[PDB]
Amino acid sequence: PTLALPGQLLGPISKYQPGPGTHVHESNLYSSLLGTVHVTQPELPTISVSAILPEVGNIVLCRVIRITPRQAVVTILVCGDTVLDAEWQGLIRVQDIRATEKDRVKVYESFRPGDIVRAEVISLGDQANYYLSTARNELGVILATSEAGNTMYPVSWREYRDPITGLTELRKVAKP
Amino acid sequence: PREVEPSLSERQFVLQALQEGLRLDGRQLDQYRPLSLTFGDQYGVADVTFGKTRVLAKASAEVTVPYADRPLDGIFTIATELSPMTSPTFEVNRPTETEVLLSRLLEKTIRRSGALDTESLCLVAGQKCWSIRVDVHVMSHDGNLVDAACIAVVAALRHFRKPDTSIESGVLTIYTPAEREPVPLSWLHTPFCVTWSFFGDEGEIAVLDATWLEEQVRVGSCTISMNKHGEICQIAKLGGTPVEAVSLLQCTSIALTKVKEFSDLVDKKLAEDFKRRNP
Amino acid sequence: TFPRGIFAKLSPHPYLLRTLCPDPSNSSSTPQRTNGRRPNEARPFRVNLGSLSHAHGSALVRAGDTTVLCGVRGEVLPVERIPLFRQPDVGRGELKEYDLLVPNIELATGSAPQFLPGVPPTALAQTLSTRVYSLLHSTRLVSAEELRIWYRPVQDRVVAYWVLYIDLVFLSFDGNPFDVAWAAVVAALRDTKLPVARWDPDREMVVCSKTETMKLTIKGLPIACSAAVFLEKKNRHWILLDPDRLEESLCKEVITMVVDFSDGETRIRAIEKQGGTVFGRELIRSFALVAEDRWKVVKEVMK
Amino acid sequence: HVLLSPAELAYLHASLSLTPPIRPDGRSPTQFRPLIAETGILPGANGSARVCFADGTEAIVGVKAEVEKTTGEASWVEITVEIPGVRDDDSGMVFLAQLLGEALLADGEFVKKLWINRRYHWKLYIDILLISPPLSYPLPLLSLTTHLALLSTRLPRLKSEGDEDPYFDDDWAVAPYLFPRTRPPITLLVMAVGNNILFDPSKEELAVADVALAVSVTATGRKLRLLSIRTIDPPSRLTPPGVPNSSEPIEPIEGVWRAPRGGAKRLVLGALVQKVLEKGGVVDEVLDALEGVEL
Amino acid sequence: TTTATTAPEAALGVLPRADGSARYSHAGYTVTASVNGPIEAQRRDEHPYEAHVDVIVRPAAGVGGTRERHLESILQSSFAQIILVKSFPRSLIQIVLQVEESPENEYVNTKLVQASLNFAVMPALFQTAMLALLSAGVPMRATATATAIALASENGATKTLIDPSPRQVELAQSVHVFAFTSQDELLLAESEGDFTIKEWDAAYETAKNIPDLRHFIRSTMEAKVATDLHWKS
Amino acid sequence: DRRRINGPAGATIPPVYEDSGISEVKALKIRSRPSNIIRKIYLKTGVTPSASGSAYLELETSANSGVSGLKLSCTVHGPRSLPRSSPFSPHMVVSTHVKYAPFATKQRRGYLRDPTERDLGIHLEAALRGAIIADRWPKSGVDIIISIIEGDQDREASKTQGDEVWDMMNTLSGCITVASAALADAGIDCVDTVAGGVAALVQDSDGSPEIVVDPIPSEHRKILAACCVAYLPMRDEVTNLWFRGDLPASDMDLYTELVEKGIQASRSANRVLVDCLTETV
Amino acid sequence: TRPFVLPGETIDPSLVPTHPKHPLRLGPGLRHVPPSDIIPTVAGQLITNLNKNSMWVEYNSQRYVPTQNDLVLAQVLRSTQDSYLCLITPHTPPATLPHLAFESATKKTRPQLQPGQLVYARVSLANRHMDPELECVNPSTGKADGLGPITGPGCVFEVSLGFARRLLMAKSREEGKVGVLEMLAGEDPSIGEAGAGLAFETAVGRNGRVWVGSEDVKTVIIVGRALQETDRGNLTIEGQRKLVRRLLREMR
Repeated sequence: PTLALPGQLLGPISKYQPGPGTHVHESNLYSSLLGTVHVTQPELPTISVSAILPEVGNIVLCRVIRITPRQAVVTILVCGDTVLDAEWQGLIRVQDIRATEKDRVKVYESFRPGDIVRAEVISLGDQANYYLSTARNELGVILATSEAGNTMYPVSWREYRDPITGLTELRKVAKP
Repeated sequence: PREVEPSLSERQFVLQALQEGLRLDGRQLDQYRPLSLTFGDQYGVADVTFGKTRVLAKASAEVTVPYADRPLDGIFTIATELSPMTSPTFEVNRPTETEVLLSRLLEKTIRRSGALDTESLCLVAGQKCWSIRVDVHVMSHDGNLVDAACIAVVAALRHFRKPDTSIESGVLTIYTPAEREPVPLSWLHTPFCVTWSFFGDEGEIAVLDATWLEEQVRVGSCTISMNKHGEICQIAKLGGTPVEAVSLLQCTSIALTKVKEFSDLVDKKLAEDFKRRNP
Repeated sequence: TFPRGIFAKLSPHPYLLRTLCPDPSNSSSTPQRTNGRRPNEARPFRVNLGSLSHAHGSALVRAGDTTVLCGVRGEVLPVERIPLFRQPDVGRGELKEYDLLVPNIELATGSAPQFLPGVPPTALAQTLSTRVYSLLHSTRLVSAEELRIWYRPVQDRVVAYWVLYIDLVFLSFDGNPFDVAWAAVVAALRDTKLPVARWDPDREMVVCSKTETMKLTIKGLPIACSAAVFLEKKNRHWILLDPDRLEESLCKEVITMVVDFSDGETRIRAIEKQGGTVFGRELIRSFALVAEDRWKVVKEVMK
Repeated sequence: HVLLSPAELAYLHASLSLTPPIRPDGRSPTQFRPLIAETGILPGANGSARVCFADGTEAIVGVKAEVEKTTGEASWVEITVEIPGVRDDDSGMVFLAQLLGEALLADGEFVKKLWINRRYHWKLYIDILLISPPLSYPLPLLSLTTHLALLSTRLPRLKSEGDEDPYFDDDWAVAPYLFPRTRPPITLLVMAVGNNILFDPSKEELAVADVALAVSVTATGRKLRLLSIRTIDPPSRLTPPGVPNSSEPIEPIEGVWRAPRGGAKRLVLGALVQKVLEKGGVVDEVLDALEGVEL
Repeated sequence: TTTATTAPEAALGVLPRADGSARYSHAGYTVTASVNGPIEAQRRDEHPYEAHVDVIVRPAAGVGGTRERHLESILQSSFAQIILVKSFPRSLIQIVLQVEESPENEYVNTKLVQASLNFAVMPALFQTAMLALLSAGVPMRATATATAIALASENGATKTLIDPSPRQVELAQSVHVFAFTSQDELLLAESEGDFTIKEWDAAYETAKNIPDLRHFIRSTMEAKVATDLHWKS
Repeated sequence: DRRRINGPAGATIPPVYEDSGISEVKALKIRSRPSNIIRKIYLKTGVTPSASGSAYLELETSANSGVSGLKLSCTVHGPRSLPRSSPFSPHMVVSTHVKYAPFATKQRRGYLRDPTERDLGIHLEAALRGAIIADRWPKSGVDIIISIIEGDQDREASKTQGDEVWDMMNTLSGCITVASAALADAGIDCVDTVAGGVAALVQDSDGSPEIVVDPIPSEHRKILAACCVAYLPMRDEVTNLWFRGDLPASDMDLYTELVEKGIQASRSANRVLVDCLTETV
Repeated sequence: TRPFVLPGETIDPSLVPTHPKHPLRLGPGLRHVPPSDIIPTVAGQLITNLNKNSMWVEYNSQRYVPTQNDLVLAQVLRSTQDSYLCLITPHTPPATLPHLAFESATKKTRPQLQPGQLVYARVSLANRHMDPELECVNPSTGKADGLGPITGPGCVFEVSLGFARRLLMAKSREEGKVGVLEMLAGEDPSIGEAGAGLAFETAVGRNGRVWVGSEDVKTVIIVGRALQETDRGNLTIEGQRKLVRRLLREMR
């Protein structure tokens, strides 16, 4: 519950290990943020400050904005159940959509713009994009809306079905 | 966005046809497209059509305080901002190499030609001067905008009428059309632009009025502005592949002939409109 | 489903629809937006006149998160510098012939995410400026009689006109800009106290008293009311008064209604419906009552 | 602006961090690079000067004095900085334009010189051209050219009195000097790495500067007078980070570059300006070399 | 063409290069509109779901000031409600409107920079844009027609002026612009000046139940289609 | 411009006062505030919730309650994806935009944006960039926007008051403080809070000049020199030093004192800054 | 005659073809809604073909909307590491032409097309979401079937999409009423001044581009003018004969 200001001294590096929200300076550890201090106390105790960026291995929820026979470009909205105040573009390469038959899968059969995808960050990418892979049971489309504009439901892992228009659509369903 | 290009088939063929002395439009190399000049109901509106190229131009006069380049002088301006209507390639508030040269050639032509009496424009010195703005609207771009615009601009300015004015006890009175009949804008001589295009890799083939497709294939061009009396108001062969001086003199010699018929048309068309106004 | 925060970011329209439609399961639930404000509930205005020391008039108008600061700075325009000027008999009138009112809206960079420096510019600033400009003139809010500066020797002449540079800055933008912006303009103009100015024939220029000030004779109190339609599309439609930034992104259809009730009879000074067809003649007739209610509450703020 | 690799930067920082700073040029910390300059380069300009560094950058400055309708002093002088390829509004260009003007208008004596009479004042136009592409931070060279230019500036002698509109002899050889032989302000881009203070830094050196100051000075060693200081945002801050061999670093690892993460230590600022103003210091060296140029 | 003529006059394919185009003149106002069919949207306006509609308005004289920026927004919002923008998700639709003529107000000197809303010209712009969209074959949910009513007051009576001249607009006590969709729904309702809700509703009736623009749009479009489908036989 | 409602064609004149009595002008303002005491800083945080972090700063003109002078609104925008024309940067790119509010603009109609606005951006950019950890957020950018709502003196009036530069230093000092408040609000990793201190060497009599913290030129007959300092008390570091004034090199001690008091002003301002941030959370 | 319909004018179910065996194959200009109503999206004349249980709105327009299996005369804009981008229409988003989409094409034997190279290709794939893809092979056979880059000497002429469909329908002269090509080829007798017919090969894209090639420049110009002037003129078949008669005299 201790409130710390930017630049406030937290302790020497010999006592604590720098965590998020902290920075070292002349063998001393300071808080880089206005926020509450927290010590992990696991080696030395990690110390951090709480008042965010996507990171490899994180599970993110994103909105598909454009699809290309090669890659589908998505906007990252949530990282680890945390909404992001600012957004980042990510690419789901066709190789990264499915766990198997990566040659057979097509982007058009996986996601289409407007739907919400839960994906795993594969790498910080060159230029402006992250690289995200949905090739996992827990990853794929979460919210889908048919061409008719109705909110769909996942009839099977391969396709979503429409409750009002009845039509099915091929998309990369997330298993849970 | 960036201009669309013809396919290399079109590029090669157009060049091939010109070497045969033939054009896709059926016109000779030294021939213009059918010229239609229409005057709007309002004074100062002129609507020029060179086949598929249409350029609406409207003249306007507003009394304004004089500052900067003409601090006490009275100033005539030309605005020719192209719009997607011209072609989707063009974008609003985004001048282009085509637009900048088009505006540059027009303003130089009208100003350097001394067509307007600028001293006549200033109602008062350093306080109020008539500002003659002519707005050029390229309704459709099928090549040779510089030429179509010039006819529309001069047609509009000659068709345009100033509001009448009077100085009384030193008081400048500017009369709305309801108060007084607008007075025609004084006009000494009418310059007209002619835009040749050159296609041969040595510039040996000269074409008088280029279609948009031809303008994409030409290796150079040369705009010439002249009076009916042969006075050249400007020449602008702003680079491109070089052309033998004899060819350019041939181009100017021909251009004078085309200018004469343009001048006759505008004079005739203005007379025809005048009768509609005063039968 | 998702945690409410996540559900708000992705699929915002369904999330709002859920708040705006009290869930069928709960009788207790009542229609309400993501703000918790009801569809028929506007945001409370707060007006702090005299906020800017230099300005001849000013107001800091806060409507929820939206925050407009309006500053009216008067400058003198000699007639000798006015094309088309004529001595009045005591045309479009002096206000329009001479451009004596110069309103300009600044959607200050960063006032909202959509106005970030890197985001492409949008016309919203221009549209509001002209919306204010036309409404400012059509309402006849300011009379050129007040802006004239006379010589009156002891052969009367108008020697210059006061030019009101009505500058607005959206310190915070949370949707529904015109209502706040117009309120700031009216509030600031009511507060405007121009210095008493006179013609100095010896200096041959207009000079102003360092202490004496004349207040603008603002006539009427046109108050702008706005709303947006949210569609489930039975095509249920919810009318949202004072649409929040988020709500504007979802409601394609918006209505603006400027009414004056100083006569005790609502007089509609301007209407601006667009973006949809839900607002028929019936709703617009109904909305005139809503605007009158909005006028009554705002009247109590812009004392 | 300038681009260097972190490993390249790490070497530069380490070399300059040593107790005797081993500058890449082998130059002494107090030592300027060779100076090549010309005066009255442009005829028909009241003052003009050209300067070219061993770095290859060059700049030309011309001074036009125009009689304008107004001991009296107002900021009549205007400075323009023509950099090739800039939008005419860039941060660097405008920052320089204000900085040089700040130096001259710092004392306001210079404004006084341009006062023909109570009725009329010399409006002085300073146009600064960076002939070379901006390979390195222009400020040092531009300041030295402006110093040389102003020194070369001659002002038309006034045959007419003051209440009447001023009338001036036409001979340029008769016209007396502006700043006739206080001096026009010099400005030195001073740099610090660790405790070492460096003068006339190369773009490579300036790229690793922990602190960078634009110090404007004048003379009347010489009787120096400080006129202004401005902190040049160390370009080192915009450089890439170093990657150690096999997150927050706990230690300043040797040989691993890391952008200077804070500000300038309070004492270093005193040291940077103290060494600039020490009598017989760099300023005297610069003025000695500068004043040796023919005029 | 001029203000005195009751009959609207229109043409389609006026500008050949454009995808669709139309030249429309009524009550003294002439506007020529060019529509470009879904094309590459500049990344700025590449919406993921629907085509971006980009209305551009160019005045007969002077540069397009704030006034035009408003007209573009007014028409952009309304036509986006008319066009089936969902059919071209990432595309763009250009609608450039060029005001060729408006009744010259004989009682005012020319002012080009005026920034006041010009309801006077809104119907002509809307009609021409509607014709151009029909000419371009852009898919649409419905056609739409706009009308301008100026509620002049003379002596003790209020006088409705339909499609008024700008001089009438400035003299009018209030001016109204209604744009009714083919379904008879209201699409735009821009109004200004002092007026009671009763007066507005009365104008709503005048603009909605009346020259039959619905018929004019259909008749002119019939002629165009009948002309170019004459081959069908 | 196309984008703004242009005023009248003629050039409008700002009000010129009658100036009927010289006697009425009477005495020249004298600094009642102690030489080591800054103005009363009013600082608020979270004034623009739409932004990632924001703050508002306001000062009394001459330490008089209700007589507001400088007014600054700052809206830090949180690390956000960099534009794609320059899609990569190893270090977080601090971008500073400073604009006088139209009410605060030198000209109600201006052909050119004030050089002063660009200059303040560079100074503030240098000050904040030193205090912000760029390494933390690679491939991202953060934009600090300062809206100078009101200047401590009217722009056209400042021309008469000796020099605008002194006002600019006052403005910059505020910008540093408010921007730091916004940065702390936005949760941007900062090495230390940076506050903007300003101090001046002044001579209001024939006696020796005084060092004065947080000056205003109207209160002094002659400002010999002034210094603006972006200072980090927890680091004892200066991220942006700005000094102007003719000082003999023999007066190096005075300069040293002038900087130290300028740093003292920064400490004083930082006191308010931490108090506002502490109470904010 | 066919009923003319404006957009939004719902088709009366009496006019709607209904066939239990086949679902209604809606063509251009019509939109279906779940309520089972058929709404025209464009102004035109309603067409019904009970033999196919098909219905659509006939109309003429310029900008082509890529549709799968259409044959289009795309022009290559650029080459990427694996496909050649081609612009089907002048501002339409560039289509993708895979490098190996040509008969007998391999990484070794691929034809080296160049920027601006004209190519006659089928629309392999088209969706409202993705940009269209092109192909020259018939994937089920690998044969070109007349597709591929346009190598011969010739030029491309733009025409209205409706006119392009008239050329491409099998009964172009009888049903399409476009006899210009036959008249210039000399196949239409009694034209007068026939000159035994000109020699040319023409390929007509669904996108309104018609490439006409011939060793004779005059031939290409004449046929190009004929197609464009009959398209823009909506000329009757006799009007076409009058046109080519006029052109062939100018050709002299």
